Amino acid sequence: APQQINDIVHRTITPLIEQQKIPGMAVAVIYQGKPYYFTWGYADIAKKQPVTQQTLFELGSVSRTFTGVLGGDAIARGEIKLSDPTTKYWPELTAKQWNGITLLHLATYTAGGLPLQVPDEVKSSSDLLRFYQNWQPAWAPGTQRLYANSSIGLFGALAVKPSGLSFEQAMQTRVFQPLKLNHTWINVPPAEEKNYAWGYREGKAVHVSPGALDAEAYGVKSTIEDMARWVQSNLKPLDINEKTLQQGIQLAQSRYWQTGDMYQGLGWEMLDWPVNPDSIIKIALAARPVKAITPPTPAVRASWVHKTGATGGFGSYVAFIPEKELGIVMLANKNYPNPARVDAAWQILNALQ
Repeated sequence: APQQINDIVHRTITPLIEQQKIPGMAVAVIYQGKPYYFTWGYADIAKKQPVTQQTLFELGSVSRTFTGVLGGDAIARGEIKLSDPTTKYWPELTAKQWNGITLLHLATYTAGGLPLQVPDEVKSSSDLLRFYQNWQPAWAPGTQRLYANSSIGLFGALAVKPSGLSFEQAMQTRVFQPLKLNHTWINVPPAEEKNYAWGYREGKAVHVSPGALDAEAYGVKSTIEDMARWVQSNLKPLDINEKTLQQGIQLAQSRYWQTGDMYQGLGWEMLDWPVNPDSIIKIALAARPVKAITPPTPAVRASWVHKTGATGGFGSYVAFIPEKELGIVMLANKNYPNPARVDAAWQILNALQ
C-alpha cells in the first residue's frame, strides 16, 4: 500500500487489536477505487492458523446488505414490489394484524415490532407460519423501527418466492456470481473449511448455529477480498453490467425512513456526509420513531453508508462514501464493541479523504 494508507491503518488497528484483545483481523481499504489489504493474528488459535486474505469470517447482520440487494434485484426484475402486502407472497398468513404490513415494512424493521430473534424452537415451515401468525405487533405499521432478524429475514424469504429459486440459489446466481464473489458462502463447502476462521466468545472457539431464516438475516461468510469487491460494487453500481443488479444496489441505498440523523435502506443504513463518529453511534432492544421519506430519496453519493454485524464469535463492519470513492471493511473473530469499530473506521476514512 501507499505509505499514507499503510500508516493510518496500522496506527489505528494495532491499538484496537490490543485494547479489544482481538485474536485475528482482516482489513480492506478501498481508496480511489482500488483495494488494499491488511491481516493480523489468528483464524484458529489452537491450530495456529493465521488470518490471510483468504480467511472466511462470519458477517452476522452485514449479511443483510446482501439480502437487501437481492431484494432490490427482485424489485427491478418486476418479481416483487415493496408496496405489496406481505400476504401477497404468503397467503397462508391470514391473521388480521398482517393487514397493511408491506414488504417495505419487513425490509426496514418497521412492521410494528417483530421480535429481534426467531425463537430457537421455530425450525420448520409450519413452525415459522405459526410464529408469524401468533405475533402481536406493539405498534401500527410504519411508525417505529425495531432492528430485528425476524423482519429482514422474512423479507429475504418472501422476496425470492416468485423466482422459483431457493434463497441460497437466488443469492448465488443473481448476486455472488455476477459480482465474482467466489469465496462468499451461505453454507461453507467442505473444500473451504480450511479457510473458515473460528469465532471466539469468552475464549471459546465458536461458529454460528443453524436457525430459522439464518441465511436471510445473518448467515453469510466471506473473505476480506470478496468483501472489498462487495464495497466496490456498492460504491459504483452503475458500472455493473447486469441491469437489474445495478438497480438492486441503487434501491438498497435509497432512503426510506429517518431516525435522528440515520436513514434506513434495504440492509444498508446511511447518514449524510460529512458526519462525526458520535453521530454515527450495547442496547438489546432500541425502539425508535421513524419518519417516512415520501418518496424515498435515491442513493445519495454524499453519504456515509454502513453496516455493523455480529455473531457470537465475530464482529464485522463495512462503511463507504460514494462521493469519495472510499471504503473500508473490518472483519474480526471476536464480537467487540460497535463504537470501537466505528471510531477506527472513521479515523481511517477521515484521514484519507
